[PDB]
Amino acid sequence: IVGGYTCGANTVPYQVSLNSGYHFCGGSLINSQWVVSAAHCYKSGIQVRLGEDNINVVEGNEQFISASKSIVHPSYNSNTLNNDIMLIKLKSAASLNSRVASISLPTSCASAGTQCLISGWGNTKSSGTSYPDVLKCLKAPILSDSSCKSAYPGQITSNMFCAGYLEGGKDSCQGDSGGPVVCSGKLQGIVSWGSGCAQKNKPGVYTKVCNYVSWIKQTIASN
Ligand SMILES: NCc1ccc(C(=O)N2C[C@@H](n3cc(C4CC4)nn3)C[C@H]2C(=O)NCC(c2ccccc2)c2ccccc2)cc1
Ligand SMILES: [Ca+2]
Repeated sequence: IVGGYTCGANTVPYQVSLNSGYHFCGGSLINSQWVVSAAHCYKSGIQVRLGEDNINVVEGNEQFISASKSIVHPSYNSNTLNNDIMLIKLKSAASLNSRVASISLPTSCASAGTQCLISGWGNTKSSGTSYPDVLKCLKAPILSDSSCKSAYPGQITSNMFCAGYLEGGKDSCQGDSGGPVVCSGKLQGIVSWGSGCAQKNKPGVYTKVCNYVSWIKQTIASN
């Protein structure tokens, strides 16, 4: 997250860290046994880390649970990033409490202008590289589909939305992908892609979660 703020320990209780020996992606806990992340975060040997603040220090509220199964969306296209969503089933149910909690799925899609919270452990610089140890947060509005398409001609599908600031300076960045975009207590987006970070006219692009609620619910109900 570039131009954000320190969230505060365990204030984003649905945020998880995907670890394969090191943090590589965010995710969102949607029930005691399932996490939503980006399909581009797929890899073997994922350990889901819940209740994290400083990802380099064991602080006392963590739960580390291996993934038993990963399900990438059947229509994910890694060249276009269309349908950039995946489900991860935990080997065991997380113990839910105030600091490790699920996030509700949207019923309804969120409009341009809706304010959201984006969080992650990604790079905090737009030029240069600095990876924080603690969770960073950014409040950002959903942008109109027309401004999103004008920023990225020929690349925004009906399964994507932009959020952020066209003036730049505040955005998600490398290491934040797979993480949550929450609006009014609902998971509306997944950090997906963008052209660099925090650059003018290049806002972040997010997977539109509301389009996947039927697939998420059916997949969990069966797996
Ligand atoms: N400003 C918007 C914006 C927001 C988020 C991103 C972003 O995070 N992004 C952009 C993401 N992404 C993936 C792709 C297509 C190839 C499929 N295009 N864009 C990838 C992630 C990143 O770079 N994360 C660093 C992370 C990694 C995880 C999965 C795949 C690739 C890289 C990594 C790798 C190795 C070690 C540690 C971490 C990029 C831009
Ligand atoms: Ca920790």
